[PDB]
Parts: sequence; C-alpha cells; structure tokens
Amino acid sequence: GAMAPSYRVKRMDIAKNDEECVVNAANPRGLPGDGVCKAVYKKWPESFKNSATPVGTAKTVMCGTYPVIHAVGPNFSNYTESEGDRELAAAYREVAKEVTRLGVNSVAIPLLSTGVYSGGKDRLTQSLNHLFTAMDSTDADVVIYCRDKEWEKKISEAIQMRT
Ligand SMILES: [Cl-]
Ligand SMILES: [Cl-]
Ligand SMILES: [Cl-]
Repeated sequence: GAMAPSYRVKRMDIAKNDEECVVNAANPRGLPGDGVCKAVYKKWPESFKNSATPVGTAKTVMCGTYPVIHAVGPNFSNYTESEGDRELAAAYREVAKEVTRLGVNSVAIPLLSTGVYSGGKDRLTQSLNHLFTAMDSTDADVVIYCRDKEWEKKISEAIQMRT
C-alpha cells in the first residue's frame, strides 16, 4: 500500500497518468467508444481483449504488465435515477476489489457516468461520493482525472473538506 494513502485530482488526459494502474470508463461491450474510453483504447488497445462486462462490474485486462480496470457505469439515459445510482455505487465497489487484488500502490480513476452516460445532468457530487465510499477502505494513492478547470476546483475542495 501507499505510506500515507491520499486522494489527489489532476486536470489532464488519464492516458498520460503517473499511477501503477488505470480505470477505464468502459462500455459493456468492450468497444473503443468515446471520451475517456477512446483515449484508453488508443493508449492500451491490447487491454480490450475480452474486456466486455455487465453494467455495475469491473474487469481487469493487462496491457503488458500494466493493469487496465474496465469499470462499467450505468448510462442514465437508460436507467431510472434510483437503479442508475445503485449500479454506479456497485461499479466503484468492484473497482475497489480489483485495486486491492492487484496489490498496486496507486490508481488513476475518472468520475464514472459523468460524461456521455450522465443523461445530461451534473453528477460530479453523486459520482465522487460513490468513489469515496468504495475507495476509503483501500490503501492505494487515488488520483482522479478530469478535463474541466471548474470540476478540478470542485473535486479539490471536496477532497480538502475531509482534510
Ligand atoms: Cl493532458
Ligand atoms: Cl461517462
Ligand atoms: Cl471533467
């Protein structure tokens, strides 16, 4: 584990992370997709062999010795608010299990279901709070990747508030 497990946020491409593994905001079919998923496909295309997995789950595939954890958040266009919230919490609990199993000291993670899968809502707080619920009991350094300067400020404030 990390000597003093921490949360950090960076505003940059998760495909250029400095962590021991990456979480893909995957689709259930293992397709190249859009946004984070397309950047991950360009960087680690070998990780998409048999990566298909249902909503609410995470499946790890190695690119060389570098683990790619394919985590499938719900598309809120399709799910009810209630069912979508349950599957979003579940996807992050499966990420915590995979990070633990791999024995990594650090992980790069995007906010699941906040892009094309957001159903056109701002889900920063909802997604981040489920990320914390899952990852708080792990001892990996977590580095959250976002693209919007105002999201960076809001995520940074939420981390600092817990101290
Ligand atoms: Cl960048
Ligand atoms: Cl998304
Ligand atoms: Cl963002």
